Amino acid sequence: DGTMTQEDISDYVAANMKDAISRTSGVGDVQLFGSQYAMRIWMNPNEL
Amino acid sequence: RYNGLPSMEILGQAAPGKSTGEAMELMEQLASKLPTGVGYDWTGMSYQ
Repeated sequence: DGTMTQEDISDYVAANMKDAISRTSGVGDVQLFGSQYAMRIWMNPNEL
Repeated sequence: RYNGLPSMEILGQAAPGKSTGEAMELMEQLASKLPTGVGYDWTGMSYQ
């Protein structure tokens, strides 16, 4: 439905799904194709 | 917290004459009536 972007999907998979899958029976390692959201403080050297 | 997600453990007994299986069946049905984002799972003696 194109409401969530690529970064939004990657975040939801990391937050909710990744941890649950990594503890599932027989799963060795879980490699996320993307990254979980963090609070990004994009600094500006002019305004500093 | 249960399986790395916020949880709330509820204990209960099957009423006299009624088996554990059919008792759990109702709790599952009642759990499906609950608001959005609220799931469930069985632990300890119920898991076995």
